[PDB]
Amino acid sequence: GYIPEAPRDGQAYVRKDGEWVLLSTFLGSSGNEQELLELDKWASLWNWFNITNWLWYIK
Amino acid sequence: GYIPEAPRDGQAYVRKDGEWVLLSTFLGSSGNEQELLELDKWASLWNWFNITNWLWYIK
Amino acid sequence: GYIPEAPRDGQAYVRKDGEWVLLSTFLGSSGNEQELLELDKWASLWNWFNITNWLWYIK
Repeated sequence: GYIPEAPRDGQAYVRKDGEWVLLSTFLGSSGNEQELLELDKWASLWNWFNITNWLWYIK
Repeated sequence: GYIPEAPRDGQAYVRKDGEWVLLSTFLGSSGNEQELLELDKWASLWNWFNITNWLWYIK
Repeated sequence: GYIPEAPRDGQAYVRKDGEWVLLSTFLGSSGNEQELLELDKWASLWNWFNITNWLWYIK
């Protein structure tokens, strides 16, 4: 059929069940961004533990 | 001016080549969900391999 | 009270501000896909450093 009409608030919406649903809901954000941004956190520690990396190297 | 929407069965589709295309196809689905869910699997072994971590700690 | 129509060139767009916006922008692949595909690279070395894993195992 036809159903052209979506909200305009700068946000993004997808076509689902003849309804506008925030695409972000299909992305899986707010429930998996952890694994996406975790490496950024763990990397910090690993990146700092380099002190033992070089020391042992030039020990 | 306007284009026909897709069916209504709980699924979602995007605007591509004037046709309905499951967004999931754009997310890759299985084509990259592996690296997204791999750490969850490998973490398990690493997490259970802590037995040797504390061992050295408490000797 | 309707949607433009979106272009037809093989690309895809979502419903945003009453305009066609490449969903890919919401997937995340512009100055961050690195952290997404980095593990694939670093894994190579980690996967290769197994030489020391088995060596120490079988001495």
